[PDB]
Amino acid sequence: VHLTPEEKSAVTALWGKVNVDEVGGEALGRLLVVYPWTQRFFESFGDLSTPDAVMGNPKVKAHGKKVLGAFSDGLAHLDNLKGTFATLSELHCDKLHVDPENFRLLGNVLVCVLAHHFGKEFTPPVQAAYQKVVAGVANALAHKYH
Amino acid sequence: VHLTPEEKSAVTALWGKVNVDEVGGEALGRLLVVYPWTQRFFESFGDLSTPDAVMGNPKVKAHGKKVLGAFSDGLAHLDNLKGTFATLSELHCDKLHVDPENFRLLGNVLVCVLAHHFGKEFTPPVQAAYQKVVAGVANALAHKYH
Amino acid sequence: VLSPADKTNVKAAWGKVGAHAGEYGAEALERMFLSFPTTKTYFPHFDLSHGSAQVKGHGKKVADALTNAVAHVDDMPNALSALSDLHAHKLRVDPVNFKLLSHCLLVTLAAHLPAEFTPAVHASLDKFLASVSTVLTSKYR
Amino acid sequence: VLSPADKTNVKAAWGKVGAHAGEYGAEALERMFLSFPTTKTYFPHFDLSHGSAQVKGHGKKVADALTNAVAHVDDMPNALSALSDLHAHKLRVDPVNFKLLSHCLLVTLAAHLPAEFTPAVHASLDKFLASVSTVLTSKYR
Ligand code: HEM
Ligand code: HEM
Ligand code: HNI
Ligand code: HNI
Repeated sequence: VHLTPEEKSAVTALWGKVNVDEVGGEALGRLLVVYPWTQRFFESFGDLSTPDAVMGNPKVKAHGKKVLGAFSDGLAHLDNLKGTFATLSELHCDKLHVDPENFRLLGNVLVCVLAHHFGKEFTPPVQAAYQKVVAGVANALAHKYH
Repeated sequence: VHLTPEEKSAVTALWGKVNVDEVGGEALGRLLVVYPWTQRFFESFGDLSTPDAVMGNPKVKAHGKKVLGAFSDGLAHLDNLKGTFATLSELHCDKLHVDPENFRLLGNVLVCVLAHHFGKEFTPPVQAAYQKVVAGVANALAHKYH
Repeated sequence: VLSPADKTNVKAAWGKVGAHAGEYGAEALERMFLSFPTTKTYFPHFDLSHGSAQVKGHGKKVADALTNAVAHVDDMPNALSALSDLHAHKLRVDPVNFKLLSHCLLVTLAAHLPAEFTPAVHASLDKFLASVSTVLTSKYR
Repeated sequence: VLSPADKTNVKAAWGKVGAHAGEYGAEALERMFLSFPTTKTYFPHFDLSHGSAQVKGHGKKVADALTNAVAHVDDMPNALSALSDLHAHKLRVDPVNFKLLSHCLLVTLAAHLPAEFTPAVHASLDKFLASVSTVLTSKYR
């Protein structure tokens, strides 16, 4: 939970160019698709049995929004990620039983969706900075297991 | 960390019968044979060519004793693990660079050792207590990363 | 991935096991439900109290599944295709929970076969279960 | 571990990279010492400064070793054996670091091939890189 000025920059500068509505669903799907066992948590979402079944699944979008939402949420509150994600934490752990490793996965798929949408713009100096945040959020999220 | 009275009993109960001059060496030793890459942090210890070599090593067993010591110590401060290992976490993180999965791995090789020196006396509910213990330590040791 | 020395040691272990396997599998499942309670949610329709007879049979289905993967050691993916679907597709089990039952299998084996559970063999059984877990999980879609 | 379709999307992406591998290697590499710094102890002599003719000729060794694998897909263990003994015996690379690089290596493809990087190719690429990792970190003794 400490990123330099240099980093603070890139981060907020590329998140401002982010389709807050579609990168979130784009991520949660790339998750259920690259990490297939993450589907077992979205049973009540119906069709997922195929990459596109998932990529087009509507609930898979409505949800990927609130997810890429808390991210942006935390991004404002970089220096107290614990606070920012407290209730969201006890939910996935105390309630849903989502093994915390999966958290560092969704953050890593995420970073991948960025590289996609921003080509050479998403440069290493950029990724590093972001890599640090994704870890933040994720470690943040898992605190009710620590 | 969060043990119930019953649990807390079997730990300190079983612990008391652990040979502190040999269990450290065994766990640290087996760590080095089951997950060989962990040898890279012990180049300076010498012979670790074969399972027998590794197990015989007086540096391995020497070190192993210091390690069990830190565990011993933690079992006395289950309510302050993050502090008990405060400097150990700095050490293993900012100065030795051990990726944290390895703590969780040492913690489980240890469990396997107890189970070994305690046959059926090492029952499921007892191992269950320990799991809570080795997980607390593993998680406290990795704190200067969080 | 699995040298002869390993495949060698695995047998000297399956061996002392003998049809005690049925009993050992169940013990692992038990240890896993006790030490790792979230993994209990993969069996909601199961009686999870001590000695609950389903667990005893299930422990045998698991042990017999292992005793088979040792036989077809050099060709496991194929031999376990049935489970691959079951676990990877039907149940959607987190590959993490496999690390747990593998750990709780190893711990069981150390608890009953002192002599045989040497560092040397420990390492081998681990790599071996590590593999069966990849298989049982590498069918995802 | 790798199904028919998986292997398909692999070649699918090697191609549209073709001989760009040599760079994407170094690029994926620099992304690593820049994203997770710990990984630097493995390269003590190196100058991990941008452009380095070191990080460039290394990425080739890498990207080419992968091509070798995308080629010998049905059998990587034996075809990658030379490499498996540098990383498992000599180098003693922590399995963790591989997950890191297979990740960087993956963000390079995503940002140099937006048409090929598809949710299912993405996946197949992971299983692939994961499978490469398992082979280079297997032999440990
Ligand atoms: C969670 C279980 C562990 C505990 C309780 C523990 C504890 C300790 C302690 C008390 C020391 C001595 C510190 C000092 O000299 O001031 C030490 C040193 C060390 N530990 Fe650990 N450790 C654990 C796990 C690991 C793991 C998993 C690794 C890597 C595979 C590791 C690698 C090292 C190394 C390389 C030293 C070097 C000491 C030196 O020669 O300066 N430890 N550890
Ligand atoms: C996609 C996975 C990887 C592939 C295909 C790969 C491939 C290679 C190849 C072909 C070489 C040169 C071997 C020789 O000179 O005989 C090499 C060297 C090396 N690799 Fe990797 N590698 C991978 C992952 C990693 C990771 C994750 C690390 C740890 C950060 C690592 C660290 C090293 C080191 C320290 C050397 C020796 C470098 C030197 O002294 O010049 N590799 N690798
Ligand atoms: C694969 C498992 C999984 C992962 C890795 C994951 C990772 C993340 C991450 C980043 C690591 C973030 C920022 C995040 C944020 C959220 N998740 Ni996640 N979630 C996951 C499974 C869920 C499920 C299931 C829900 C629905 C909960 C409910 O309300 O029943 C959910 C709901 C949410 C909600 C809506 C909560 C509410 O309505 O109370 C937010 C916000 N999330 N999830
Ligand atoms: C907690 C997750 C979980 C893990 C880690 C796991 C790990 C393993 C391992 C690894 C060593 C093996 C060899 C194995 C083998 C088997 N499992 Ni698993 N299984 C798991 C959850 C299940 C579930 C759920 C079933 C179906 C149970 C039922 O009858 O409802 C199952 C059923 C089986 C069967 C029964 C097949 C049949 O119907 O004939 C075998 C055999 N298995 N499981």
